[PDB]
Amino acid sequence: WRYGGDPPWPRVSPACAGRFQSPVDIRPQLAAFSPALRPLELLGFQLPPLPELRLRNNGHSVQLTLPPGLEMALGPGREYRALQLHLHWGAAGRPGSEHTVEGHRFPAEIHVVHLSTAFARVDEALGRPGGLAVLAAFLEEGPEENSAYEQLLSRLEEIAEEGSETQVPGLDISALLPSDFSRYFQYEGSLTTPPCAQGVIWTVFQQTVMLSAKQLHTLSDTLWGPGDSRLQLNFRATQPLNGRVIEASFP
Amino acid sequence: WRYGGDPPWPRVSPACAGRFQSPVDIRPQLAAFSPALRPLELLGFQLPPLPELRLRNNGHSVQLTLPPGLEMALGPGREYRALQLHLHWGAAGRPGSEHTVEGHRFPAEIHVVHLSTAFARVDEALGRPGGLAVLAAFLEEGPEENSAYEQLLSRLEEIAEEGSETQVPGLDISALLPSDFSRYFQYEGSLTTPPCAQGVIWTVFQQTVMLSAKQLHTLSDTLWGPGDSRLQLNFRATQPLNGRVIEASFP
Ligand SMILES: COC(=O)c1cc(S(N)(=O)=O)c(SC2CCCCC2)cc1Cl
Ligand SMILES: COC(=O)c1cc(S(N)(=O)=O)c(SC2CCCCC2)cc1Cl
Ligand SMILES: [Zn+2]
Ligand SMILES: [Zn+2]
Repeated sequence: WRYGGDPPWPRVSPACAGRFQSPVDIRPQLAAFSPALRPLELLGFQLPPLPELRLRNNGHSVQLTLPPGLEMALGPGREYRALQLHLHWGAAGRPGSEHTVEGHRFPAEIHVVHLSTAFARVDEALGRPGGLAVLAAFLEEGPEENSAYEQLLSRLEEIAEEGSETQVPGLDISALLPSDFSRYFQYEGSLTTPPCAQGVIWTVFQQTVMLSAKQLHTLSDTLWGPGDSRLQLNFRATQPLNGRVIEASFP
Repeated sequence: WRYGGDPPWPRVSPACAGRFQSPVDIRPQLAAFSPALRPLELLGFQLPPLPELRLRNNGHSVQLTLPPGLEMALGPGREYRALQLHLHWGAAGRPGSEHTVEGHRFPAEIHVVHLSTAFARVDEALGRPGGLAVLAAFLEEGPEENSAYEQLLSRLEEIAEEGSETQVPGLDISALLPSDFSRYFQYEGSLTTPPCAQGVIWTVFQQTVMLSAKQLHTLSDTLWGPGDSRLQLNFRATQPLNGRVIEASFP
């Protein structure tokens, strides 16, 4: 499968034609305040430099494979383990976040994909309720260089080639996310890539993460994709809520 | 395992010492109002008189096998098929509901047990989040004979003996349930019988169903359990929430 160009995605996976797909346009006015939604809890995210992690240009994103041991709770009894993180970005003067807020697209978005601790394998969790959970944060232009992000953005040149990978030192994975783990939107949707399986819990942080203009440019301008062509605008079109209600952890 | 003795239930099934067990004490003023909680949808529950349904004294409860085609939705895309229903009750002048409200135990309780349609088999769904969903209603004493419950209660005498069973005409299963499908409590817990699997979504109707005194006496007084003892007080003690917030569909 390619971005914005054949193949139909439903030719690749019927699930890409489901009624309850991601990403979505978040309208904070229409979100349901749900006080049951407690602050997210992360254990094991502060990684030592060794062992190193695989950072890959899979020709769709830059993917960082996460080691065993990264535990994430959405709340009492809702336990997950981190598998990987990847990013969605645009191009020079074109934003590329997947989620939008009242129609506004942010420059980029980080996703940390997690597997429910009721499942041994991703293939058993796909399409099952709460089988996968994604933590998503918007990236916005800031005045300072983000030094958490610099550790990965500095390695992109090594993996410019489509299908290329490198080993990078472990780092504080939680430092790539906002500091506010209490304020977020939550909804049930899908993977935004084939196979677009449903039953995914999306948590979208209200607080954004700041990258320098230079970092956003390194993200959007270094990697190559399928087809002597730049890896850019790697986001799926907004999908209708189709009657789903987005919950907010805050009034 | 019998009810009200040994073997301690952990010594039958370590799962019963899980951290997120059922039933629980509902305290409506600590419940979180969650406007995302939509009215329950129950299609296919109005059964014709044939085929007949298996009704069973299994020594723990009376259990009605439900046919295929009873479809239930907790939310958009979040669908279930009914498997069976059974009851929990007390004895002469003693209540036997499983769930309590502010400490109050009701005369009896009906459980309608469903399988998520993301799972082909019950055994795949046990322990998976949202794999099983139970609809629970409290049975309270009313002036009138409940004609929906009379179809089952009139048949208890035929199956009075542990392990005996009978065939009963199709009935409207939805007629055993309260009037307002928009008003309920919901939390995630467990089976209240071994193997005490967690990941069960419990939906407890705010409104109660009314049975006559005669009918409740028939329920608690007709059936024989393990050994030569009466099948009575077939409810599990209430369990700690351990941080779980009970949600409410109504303010
Ligand atoms: C540009 O989009 C992506 O490259 C991408 C985006 C996602 S997402 N946005 O989280 O759905 C996943 S997640 C999924 C892929 C299939 C197997 C489990 C992990 C994997 C990937 Cl590879
Ligand atoms: C007195 O309790 C019961 O008789 C009972 C109570 C339940 S409950 N309250 O729904 O957990 C189930 S459900 C379950 C048991 C075996 C696995 C699938 C269905 C089955 C039964 Cl048989
Ligand atoms: Zn993604
Ligand atoms: Zn039960």
